[PDB]
Amino acid sequence: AKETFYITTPIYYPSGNLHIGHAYSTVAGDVIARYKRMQGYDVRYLTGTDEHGQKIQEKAQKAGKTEIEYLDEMIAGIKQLWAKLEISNDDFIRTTEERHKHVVEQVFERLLKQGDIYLGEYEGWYSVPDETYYTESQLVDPQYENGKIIGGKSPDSGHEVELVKEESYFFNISKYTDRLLEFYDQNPDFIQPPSRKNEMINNFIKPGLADLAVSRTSFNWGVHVPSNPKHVVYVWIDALVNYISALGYLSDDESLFNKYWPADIHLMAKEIVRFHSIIWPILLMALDLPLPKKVFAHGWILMKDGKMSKSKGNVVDPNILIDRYGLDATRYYLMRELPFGSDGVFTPEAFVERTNFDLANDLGNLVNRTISMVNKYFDGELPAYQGPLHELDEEMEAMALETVKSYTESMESLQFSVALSTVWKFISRTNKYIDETTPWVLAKDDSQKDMLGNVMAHLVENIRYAAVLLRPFLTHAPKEIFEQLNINNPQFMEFSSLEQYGVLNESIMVTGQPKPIFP
Ligand SMILES: N=C(NCCCCNC(=N)NC(=N)Nc1ccc(Cl)cc1)NC(=N)Nc1ccc(Cl)cc1
Ligand SMILES: N=C(NCCCCNC(=N)NC(=N)Nc1ccc(Cl)cc1)NC(=N)Nc1ccc(Cl)cc1
Ligand SMILES: Nc1ncnc2c1ncn2[C@@H]1O[C@H](COP(=O)(O)OP(=O)(O)OP(=O)(O)O)[C@@H](O)[C@H]1O
Repeated sequence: AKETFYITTPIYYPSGNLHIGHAYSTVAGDVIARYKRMQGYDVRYLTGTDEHGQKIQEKAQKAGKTEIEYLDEMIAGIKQLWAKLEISNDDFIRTTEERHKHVVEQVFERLLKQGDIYLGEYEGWYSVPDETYYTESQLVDPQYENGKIIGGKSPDSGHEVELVKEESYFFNISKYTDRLLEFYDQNPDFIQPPSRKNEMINNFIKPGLADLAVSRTSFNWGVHVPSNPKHVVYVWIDALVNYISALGYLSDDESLFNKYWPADIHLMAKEIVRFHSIIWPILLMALDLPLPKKVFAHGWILMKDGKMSKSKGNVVDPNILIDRYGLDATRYYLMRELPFGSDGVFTPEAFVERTNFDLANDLGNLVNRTISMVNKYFDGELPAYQGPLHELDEEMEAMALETVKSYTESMESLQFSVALSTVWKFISRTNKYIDETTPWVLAKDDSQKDMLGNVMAHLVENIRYAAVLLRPFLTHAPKEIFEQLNINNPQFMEFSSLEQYGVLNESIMVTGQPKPIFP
């Protein structure tokens, strides 16, 4: 039987339109999902939306709509975007669905019953322009009155903050500290990249985990605490349980949950790694549930000297990139340009360079040159592979095998840009092999027809390798390449067909009417 593999993106907050930042996470998850499917895993890939809170309530009111009206529109547009990116997600979780709300309610009541949660008062300091609450120790220019902080400025914006006090339920998370830290020791690959771990534990665990305010009373757009409905469940419990509620946890059919939980990987950017590495495992401990195997926190797409953000408006719309440059281009750029773990700036120039030089030129010209030569020299009939007949073949065939091996290692460690660059070294090599072998010279001599056929056979096999390896990344080009080469055997499109070079040992009629693979 097939081993399960369960991967998630964060549930995104639809307070504005999604941008290439969000597409980065979602395409990255899709690449992993598609890769794991090709490796023979039974895959489930989840994404969704985080729909509660005062900000959504405010956005809806400003737009003259109810919350659910506003959300249904925003989510329709998000679902359109994923369809347009050809995301292979098996489900889409909305926190407004009853299947989700039921879990949030039951989890909260269970924690109340166990004594994990107790009633108190939340105190904080709100900044309007930051839309952020701060603790008193975070405030700049604290103003004192009889030894007590009665005011200050936000450390981000410098704006005057306002005191907030409201009845709130608190989650005792500190009692799980030793268990959490033991989990980290036993599972060294849990936090990825491991460079994230030190800072996170130094700043957030070392000083002591404060009791966590897990409800609010000052607004009503949220999952209501059944036994105390003036309280709504705040972000921590509401958003985090999506990963299990989507699987029918605590429903009448827990089969998806029993099959796929625990998650093999939660994907996210670095600004929410602490919530998925501290609060999330602790919540799962309170429920006596298995912990996720890995949390990967990638870096940020940057622009205008800062993180791309729908609040700041420093954004690039993925819909515009797809319409202007095509789908493969967009997906390729996202996975290739920014190494998975580091930060990087978006520029239009880097986008066009990356996509024209690598896709249309290196790969596109390779396929065009190859097919046109087969058409010219053999009237479309590609001679069957025989062996490494040319003096360069043994080493190039060895490169094909090493390309696969290296790619695999890069893919397993989630270094997508490296996997891609490795594929492209082989693509570039294959173009060079045309220059080195000069097939047009071989075509003049009738005695050289066998060698010419061998050169053609090696070009197509190299192309086939590249096309297979690109299937997780590019959804259009590999299929197009297979069609134009007229490789119909579905087995020759799978990873296992890359074990031994030279699978095409019957002649094939390539396309008589080739066209550019891109855009
Ligand atoms: N910096 C943060 N501090 C905590 C306050 C968050 C309030 N702002 C939100 N944008 N809330 C939301 N995404 N959701 C939300 C859900 C329910 C309710 Cl009642 C209110 C808000 N959080 C954050 N930026 N995002 C976040 C995302 C996922 C998780 Cl698991 C945790 C935090
Ligand atoms: N960078 C560090 N990495 C984490 C060390 C490995 C965690 N494993 C445990 N088996 N920790 C423990 N039971 N507790 C623990 C407590 C004190 C110390 Cl000296 C070490 C571990 N930590 C650090 N520099 N200080 C630290 C201090 C207090 C706490 Cl609660 C957590 C971390
Ligand atoms: N600039 C970015 N680079 C990489 N990933 C991003 C970026 N922006 C968003 N994401 C993805 O979406 C998740 C949530 O980000 P979020 O929507 O809060 O960013 P935002 O657009 O700045 O929103 P807000 O303006 O409300 O902070 C991240 O954890 C990540 O998976």
